[PDB]
Amino acid sequence: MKRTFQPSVLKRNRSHGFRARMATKNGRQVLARRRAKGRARLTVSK
Amino acid sequence: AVVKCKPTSPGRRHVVKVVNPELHKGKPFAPLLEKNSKSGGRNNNGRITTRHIGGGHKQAYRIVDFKRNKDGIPAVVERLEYDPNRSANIALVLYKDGERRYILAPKGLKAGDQIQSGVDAAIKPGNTLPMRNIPVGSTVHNVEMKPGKGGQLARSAGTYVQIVARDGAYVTLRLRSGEMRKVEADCRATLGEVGNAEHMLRVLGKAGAARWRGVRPTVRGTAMNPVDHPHGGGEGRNFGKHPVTPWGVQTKGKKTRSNKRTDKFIVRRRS
RNA sequence: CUUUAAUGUUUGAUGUUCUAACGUUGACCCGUAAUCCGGGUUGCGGACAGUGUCUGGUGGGUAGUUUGACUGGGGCGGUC
RNA sequence: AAUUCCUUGUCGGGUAAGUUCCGACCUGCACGAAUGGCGUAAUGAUGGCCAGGCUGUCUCCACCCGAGACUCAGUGAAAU
RNA sequence: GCUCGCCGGAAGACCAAGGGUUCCUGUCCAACGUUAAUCGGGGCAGGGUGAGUCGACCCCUAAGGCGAGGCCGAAAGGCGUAGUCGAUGGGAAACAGGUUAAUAUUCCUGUACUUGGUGUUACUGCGAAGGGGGGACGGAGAAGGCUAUGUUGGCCGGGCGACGGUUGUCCCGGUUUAAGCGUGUAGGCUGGUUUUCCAGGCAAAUCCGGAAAAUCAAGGCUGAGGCGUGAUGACGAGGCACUACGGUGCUGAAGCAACAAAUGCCCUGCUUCCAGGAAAAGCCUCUAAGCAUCAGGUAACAUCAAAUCGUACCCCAAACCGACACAGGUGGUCAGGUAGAGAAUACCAAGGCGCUUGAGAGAACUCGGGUGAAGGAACUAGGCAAAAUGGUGCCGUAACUUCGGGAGAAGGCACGCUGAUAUGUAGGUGAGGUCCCUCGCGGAUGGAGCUGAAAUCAGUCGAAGAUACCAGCUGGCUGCAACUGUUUAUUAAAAACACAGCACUGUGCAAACACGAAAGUGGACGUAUACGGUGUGACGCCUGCCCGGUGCCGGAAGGUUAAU
RNA sequence: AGGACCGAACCGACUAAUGUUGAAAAAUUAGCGGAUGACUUGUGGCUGGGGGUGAAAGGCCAAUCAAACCGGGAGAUAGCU
RNA sequence: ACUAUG
RNA sequence: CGCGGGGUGGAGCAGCUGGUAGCUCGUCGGGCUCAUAACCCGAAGGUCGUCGGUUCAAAUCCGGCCCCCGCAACCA
Repeated sequence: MKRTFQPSVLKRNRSHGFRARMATKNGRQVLARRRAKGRARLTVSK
Repeated sequence: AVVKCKPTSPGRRHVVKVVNPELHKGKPFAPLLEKNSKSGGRNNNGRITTRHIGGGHKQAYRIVDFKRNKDGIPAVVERLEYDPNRSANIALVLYKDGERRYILAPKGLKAGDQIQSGVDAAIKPGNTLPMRNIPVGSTVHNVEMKPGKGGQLARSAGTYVQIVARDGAYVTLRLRSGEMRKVEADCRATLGEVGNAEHMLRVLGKAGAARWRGVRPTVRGTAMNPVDHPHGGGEGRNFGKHPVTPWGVQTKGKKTRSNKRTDKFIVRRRS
């Protein structure tokens, strides 16, 4: 069967990457929330 | 001429196509083409605002001249072309100063025909001139509404506004709907009917032929579930509503013109 | 008092004109290398249209809810 | 009758025998004209019925070829 | 190592994506590996990825994104102009041979090409953010020309056979060579050249567009392949020798012709059809502002430059997505032989595998296959399943029909091998030689050689000649839906949805309607022969009565009635 | 010529058997339907939860759908176990 | 205002 | 059965709120016509299904019995 994850680095990084988050208000709140949690990976980048 | 194609497959059985031998075969005139990319009925929010549109064949936009604003200078019809954006065929014209433009092809107009705009022009089909300078009685097309804006009324295939009255600044038009209507009389109108009037006699003959013109399927309310449409549910085939749009407004009867600023210009609503 | 008249009078609302608010998804000019926007010139509408506050009508388009108990199981019937 | 409760209605056809099928009748419990009526060549992994061919489907199972089953060696689960 | 078996339009080779050291060498076997393991995609150490031309980067744009000013919005924000991003598309250039344990169009050997910079010399109207050209575009179909490629002959080098025959019309192996540069062919497109005038291309234009005369008909553009050169080279079956028996060294034969032939190239061609088939830059050309001894432009020669990042390995998979070393999923490219219509199927080549538990036994029962006396649907809810039918050519073919269909209806017949017609025909191809010529990649006749159906007649073997694999069961009545389609990913494929067609109704354009507190966008760069909604559902014959009820439409006299 | 016919790739999913702590959280074997189109497929893009999209099955929206998932109100409330 | 049948 | 409705001159209907039985057709008698039908005139006829209660009094209010319709008889 074809399964749901069909990986593609361009699409990963445009959905979820660092500059994607730093666009919207809401995505900056996300980065703050995980800096605050203390989180080794912020985002999905390299 | 209309042509009952012979029934060799079940989808050819009912097709009736509108062959015109007089049209151009070969690529259309290049300077007047644009890109024109499709919407699938969706707006700047991505949402379908208009159901049933989608797909079909790619199409270039022919820049037609609806204004006809180039005056006193005679023009010869080079050829009649197919135009996919449009029920009417169009005509390439060459002016006496070597400009080309497309225009709508009126009924009875072939290669070699002189056609002229502005106020001097003779009252013969093809020719555009302000409606003060046309005889009452006359049959026109591609009619403006504000002076200088360009033709809006009577552009489809086989259509014609018909001038019924002068009265000062304004004139009165029996539009094709059956709606008498004042337009102020500096507004231009080409003369004639519009061509290709056999266009209504065509029959597409199969589903796919509708898809080629960019027209998706249409699902009846009574098929759907109650959450999707007012016509909703039923065990079996019920109705028992009064017919309504998907957004719950009565169809079959209910009038929907509220537009008070344009009311003064309407002599009489359609029959 | 009844009926009625012109003297004057305060508001009325029913037309018809007008232009100066307002409209213009008419045309041209400029910012400008720009089908946005703004400004100008000129037409066409014109106190209408349209927006606010108040108000009647409509309104399963949407929402929140209700839709009793007894009962030789429940429902129907019957009762309170 | 994708509609008929009574109903395996009655009559005819087909079978040695037909609650199904086909043709009729009309007593339509409770068909019916674009929530369409009656017809229809072609089309259908569509529903029902009949016939020829073919057969281990069956009378009624028999034998054979491989893979597991069983024994030996090594590894080694699970529901409860 | 020697046999055996399996894949071979893949179970082979090569890209992209995705992974990221899994690659190669040494070493170790605790754990991992559904068993052991000296082996490993496991542990440890070391090694390996070499570019002006391949790809990204870069120049250009699509859908789309972001968006200075701007418009709109309690706030957050929303939409959008100028712009600026965004490939899956457009834009310069490389081939052959060699070599490592592991890279190679990247290294080495040869032979090339591309675009920039600076300098010299000769000649000279250069120059946009503007004008024009070009780039620049669909589907189907046909058939002519080729090549990749293959088969056969000839040429060269080996062999003369473990068992009867095998010095011959016998056997085995080889017969390969690129980009580039030169020539310009089958074919395809097109009248050509010079002058004069002109409300068009936002201004100017010598460019494009337009109108006019005058003059020769053959000039131009495009273009596969072939031949020439590249190549006196490279490769090359082997042979002559040294070897840690892994390989290292030295030399090197022939290297032609014919036929068949693509789904590849001419071909972005040609013919045809309606549903009428991106954009922008590079590129070519025109001028305006500007500058004229300059600057810049054109050609020739020199000289310098072409950075950076990717480059290992897996890729129909043990390395990707599925928790697994998982019978699943995954875009593109290549396409040998014999049979065959074929990319089906069988057997094979190149190449690659034997699927990481085995060894015996030969019970019941289960799984997957084979055969079956007599009968032949009696089975069963139901012929479910199985059996059967199956090819090519020829004969022949009913009701009904929308005249197309039904129809491959049904149902028959022939089919192997050998020979003759003809030591191989009809046909296809076409050399040598003669003849001609605006003398070449030319034309005429000419037919050697090569290839080669189909038929008839005569013979001959078998139980059976479409012998295997492959490959329709057929007919009759009837319901529903006209038809091809669509549907419940994971128990429903249907009579459900859709459909062409029909009808009603709304909508006069700042349209109705829809998404949005709004700006705005779709509708539509459409305009009533158009667009939205609702119902019915090809076609044929038709479509009756009711306006009391409920909606909708119109009507305004009177009644009742809100804020004020 | 054709939403024409037969039939590989490719798309699908009608019947049966197996499997049902599977080889597989939907497959395998044998047959089956489409196969120049209302076809199929790659890369990128748009539509967002009472919202989308829907040839309409309440289908699909990351193995979840008559209202997704993650966090919060939150120790919701539970005359019931 | 009249009308049907034998 | 559970619920509800209806039995009225010969036929179809009205009257059901206790003191009063009507409407159209049919029957009977008279006319008109040669005769019949139509047409004109005049007259009758109803135990109000049946039994029993209540009231001074019952078609009428109330109960039982009989016939006749309609609706319901469901979830497993």
